[PDB]
Amino acid sequence: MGMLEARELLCERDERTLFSGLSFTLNAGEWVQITGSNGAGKTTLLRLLTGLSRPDAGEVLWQGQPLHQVRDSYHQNLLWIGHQPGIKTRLTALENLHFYHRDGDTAQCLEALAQAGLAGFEDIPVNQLSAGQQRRVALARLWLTRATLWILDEPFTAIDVNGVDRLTQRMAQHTEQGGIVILTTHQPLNVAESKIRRISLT
Amino acid sequence: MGMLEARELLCERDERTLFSGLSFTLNAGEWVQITGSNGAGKTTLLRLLTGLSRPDAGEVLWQGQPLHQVRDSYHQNLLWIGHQPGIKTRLTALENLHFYHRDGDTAQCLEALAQAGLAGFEDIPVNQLSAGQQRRVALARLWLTRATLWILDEPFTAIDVNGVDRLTQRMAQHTEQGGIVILTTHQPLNVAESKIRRISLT
Amino acid sequence: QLAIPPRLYQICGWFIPWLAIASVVVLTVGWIWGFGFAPADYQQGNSYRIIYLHVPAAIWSMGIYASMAVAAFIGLVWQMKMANLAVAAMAPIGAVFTFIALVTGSAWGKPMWGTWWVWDARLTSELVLLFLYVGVIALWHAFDDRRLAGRAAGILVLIGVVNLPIIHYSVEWWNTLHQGSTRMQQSIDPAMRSPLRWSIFGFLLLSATLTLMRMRNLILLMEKRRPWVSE
Amino acid sequence: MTPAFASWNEFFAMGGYAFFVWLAVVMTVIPLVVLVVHSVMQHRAILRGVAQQRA
Amino acid sequence: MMFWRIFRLELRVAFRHSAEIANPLWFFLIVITLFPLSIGPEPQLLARIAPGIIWVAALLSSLLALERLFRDDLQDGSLEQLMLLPLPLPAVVLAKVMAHWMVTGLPLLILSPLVAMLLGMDVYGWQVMALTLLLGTPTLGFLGAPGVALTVGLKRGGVLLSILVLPLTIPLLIFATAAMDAASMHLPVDGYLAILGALLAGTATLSPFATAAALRISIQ
Amino acid sequence: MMFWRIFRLELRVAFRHSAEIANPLWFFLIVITLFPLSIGPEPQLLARIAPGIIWVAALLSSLLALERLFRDDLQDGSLEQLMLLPLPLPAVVLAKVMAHWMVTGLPLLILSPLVAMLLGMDVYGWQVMALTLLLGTPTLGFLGAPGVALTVGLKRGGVLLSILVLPLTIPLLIFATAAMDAASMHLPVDGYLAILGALLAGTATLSPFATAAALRISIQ
Ligand SMILES: Nc1ncnc2c1ncn2[C@@H]1O[C@H](COP(=O)(O)OP(=O)(O)NP(=O)(O)O)[C@@H](O)[C@H]1O
Ligand SMILES: Nc1ncnc2c1ncn2[C@@H]1O[C@H](COP(=O)(O)OP(=O)(O)NP(=O)(O)O)[C@@H](O)[C@H]1O
Ligand SMILES: [Mg+2]
Ligand SMILES: [Mg+2]
Repeated sequence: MGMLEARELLCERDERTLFSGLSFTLNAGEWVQITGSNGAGKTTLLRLLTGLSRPDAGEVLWQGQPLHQVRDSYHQNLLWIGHQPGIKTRLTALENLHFYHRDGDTAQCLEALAQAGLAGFEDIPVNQLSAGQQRRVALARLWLTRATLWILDEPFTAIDVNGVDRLTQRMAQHTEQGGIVILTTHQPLNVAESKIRRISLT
Repeated sequence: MGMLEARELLCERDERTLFSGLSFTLNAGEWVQITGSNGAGKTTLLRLLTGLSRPDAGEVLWQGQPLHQVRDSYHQNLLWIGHQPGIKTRLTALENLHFYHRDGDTAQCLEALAQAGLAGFEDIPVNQLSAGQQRRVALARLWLTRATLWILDEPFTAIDVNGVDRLTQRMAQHTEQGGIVILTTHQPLNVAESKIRRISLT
Repeated sequence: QLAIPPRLYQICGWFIPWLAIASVVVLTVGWIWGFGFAPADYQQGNSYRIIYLHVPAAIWSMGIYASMAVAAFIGLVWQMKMANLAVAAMAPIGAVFTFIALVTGSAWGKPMWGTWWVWDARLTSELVLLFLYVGVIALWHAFDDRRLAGRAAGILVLIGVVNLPIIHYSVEWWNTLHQGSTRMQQSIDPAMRSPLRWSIFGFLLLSATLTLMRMRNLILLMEKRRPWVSE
Repeated sequence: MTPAFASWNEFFAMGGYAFFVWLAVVMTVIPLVVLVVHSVMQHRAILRGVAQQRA
Repeated sequence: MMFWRIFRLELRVAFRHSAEIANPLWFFLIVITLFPLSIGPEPQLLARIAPGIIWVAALLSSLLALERLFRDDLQDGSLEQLMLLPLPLPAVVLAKVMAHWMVTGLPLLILSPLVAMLLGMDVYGWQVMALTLLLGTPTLGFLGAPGVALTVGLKRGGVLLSILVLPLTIPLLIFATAAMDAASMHLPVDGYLAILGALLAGTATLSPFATAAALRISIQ
Repeated sequence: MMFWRIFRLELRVAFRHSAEIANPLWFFLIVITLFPLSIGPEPQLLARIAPGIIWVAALLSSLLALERLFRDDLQDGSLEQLMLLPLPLPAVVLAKVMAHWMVTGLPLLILSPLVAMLLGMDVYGWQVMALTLLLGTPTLGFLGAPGVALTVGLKRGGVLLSILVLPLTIPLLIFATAAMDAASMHLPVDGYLAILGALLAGTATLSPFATAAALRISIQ
């Protein structure tokens, strides 16, 4: 129990305190969504969770140990797609996604891009793709990674209404496999309220 | 007769033809949304309309003269906010908005910044603004400028429900007097269907 | 015991007056002992009295940078906020001492060399140090977000102090390679040794007072928003 | 009590190297005084800047 | 609108604090001092190499500042100036290159007296050095602007795009160093000064138009 | 994830950023060609300043090429590497530096036979120059890595990076030019290659950790 846990996270930036006394546990199969406006510390909380930024007070625990002690067994099970897509612009769509695949590649990377909705754009430079199809290149990793923990930062930034449906169906079957999805978005989810666990930055 | 009038516009990227034969005249006080999938020629059409890019085969006319023939009577009354917000990330929220004003009284710029919901972040460098506060900096110009034609490309990209409602109200009242707003949104607008005149890519 | 809240502002303000008075008195005594009361060197005469203005500056140019390296090391391993402000508190003072050493060194060699800049071991080892100080200062003044300038500044200071002995030894060997050698190893006179000690100590106390004042300024700049600055 | 210079600025203030010795004194006093004045003015201006934002 | 607002904006983008103004001065000092550590401390030899040293420093500074000129703006705001600012795009390019010269060309001209004795030149050498760093350095921003605008903004661009930036400035350096050598040799330099005046008049008249056309072609 | 995958990825990315890796080569050629033109038909003075100008040109070319080491990562993908790739961040920095050197320091070694004939060197002089560049440019990359890691967030390609790492390369320049000059006298140079190798070994170990720490500081 307690696959991921937050232990009294504190983050204060200049005159504003983003949150205080946050303590939430996330077991297997939880679909957690962060709620807030454009001023609350949602991206800050997610970056504290990923270990990229160190909390001012408190610590984050993966499976029972801090993130700096298990920083080699943690990134094995982790999936971050932030506000910035994290993909090289000058490469074509294939080798950008070919980088993130361990084994069996260039037989599965083609299939993932087909599911994302980029059938026929596998060999076009990313900088020559549209502003929404650039997001789909990064979001194609959802169909390849075997990671147990997905932490997404507004995956519906510029995704078509058809596309957002497919992502919603993707991270709805990943959960009962035993995965964890920590989501933060402004468009409402097209799922029942019982499926999503809202947590607020109190 | 009338403002921007695309005439048998044609544009094709790679080998597919995005569109062929658009012919629409936009009279005063029309709210128009460019509808399409994630991959159609929405942004390309917008850049054709703003004169930044030349059409492959066709011409677009402002007030009866092509956009290269005026180029001064058109950029005075024009407001384009593309996928990239167009704001210098190193400056603060004020002097960045100060650049886009007529003179920058700093009495109307502050009023606009507080009006767009970005109150209290008026002196923080804009790179420290989270993810939509950066977009709010770009979209605060909807309250400063006196332009009579808004080419807004995905303005609700990372803005919560309150900001979306405020922007929708502002655009609805601006288009009521004499304005014209060409809009490309994937999130459906929460306004009556009769208000928006949709044109599709054919 | 080390608590280090912004109570450190009060502690710093506590030491500035006495430290400043002591530094002024010591410097005045050391510069009246020289510049009129110490004997004169036989070779270069009254131009040798610049030792009290150049030797303390040259020594404390390295001393302040060593203190900055220690402060950066303390602020890195233990992640201490104020220990990183100590680097930015002493960087301008170290730069000023390096500049003073460079100026007093060149004006000292003008009677003998005949020109205002001969590329010597003493005047170039104090030029690369000035370059390091300038780099640190410029890096600290280029971050919009504080608490990042001070960790980056600490990393830069550590990188430089790792390379400092290498650069100094290379320059001390580079001089030997081209000119064959420098002029001669400067000697000291027993009747002119105590005033140099007193001037060095005065420069030490002056640097301490200056860094205390700069640390107060930087502490206020950092916590310009806390309610504890209600004064 | 016993100076190394016999008399006043007739003998002191120039020892044969007046321009070089007194250039060092002037151009070391100037940067130090500049540092002190800058620190004092910076502290006072920071304090005046605290009260101005209370408006 | 208000070309001077563009100029002040580009000045602000470079310097935000008064202590950050001196960065080009320190960069120039370090670049100049890089040579005596390698060539040697001999003062007579450095006098003959002074033109090459200072012009290498100026070229390096112009190259470093040229990347900031357009490659940064493309990601966010190279537009909103072709699209807005009813004044012609050549005027915007003129503001860009003028601010670039202020951040790059001016500091080396201000540092001219100081760098004249570190290298050992006399007053005539410093005079010709100032007259060539005032009449030729502004060109570096002018004829290098069309080249960099294409490279930093044209996707899928080949190596040939880089032939319009570095190998295009060789005549400037050649004439400038020839003039400075004629100055050190104590010969009439006006023969080379009249030439460098023509290029400044010849490039400041056409480079803004050329760079505007390059931006128009590349943004499409 | 693996070290070699990141190395090959960065090679692939750098080969598609053409005309940005060819500018250092053009600058190197221009600098090494200018001075032999500034000096007239004088062979004696050329053999005394050739090592110094060559290594200053190498320093400045590496300084120009160091801009793109981490520049196009913070905008999109500087993370996804700290955040994933269980390979330790120092190893990621090592892979990035190796890939940058294979396109920055390696080309300067490929053109070395074309330089030793341009400047009228002998075979032994070229041998020593090649041994110096092979053992000197990895040191350049390793020393420049922390400086660009610290200033990647600042987003100022130019003078600020050139005043942070340039003073750190002074011993490398001094010993490299000393070795090349001692090669002109046909004197054995094993005492200088040893010092260059010691510098390379020292910087190749601590620079990955320093750059990893700097990147961690800059990402937050
Ligand atoms: N240089 C280019 N820039 C943009 N699009 C390009 C380019 N070259 C080809 N295209 C194609 O142009 C088509 C339309 O792109 P774009 O105008 O960005 O679409 P869009 O529907 O407006 N994007 P989005 O806002 O995310 O929904 C896509 O098929 C692109 O792959
Ligand atoms: N360097 C910084 N980066 C990001 N946020 C910062 C920074 N410095 C201060 N902040 C503050 O951090 C707060 C929260 O930022 P963030 O976590 O990105 O919010 P968010 O709600 O995720 N943004 P958004 O995606 O637009 O809804 C904001 O109030 C910022 O002003
Ligand atoms: Mg966010
Ligand atoms: Mg679009």
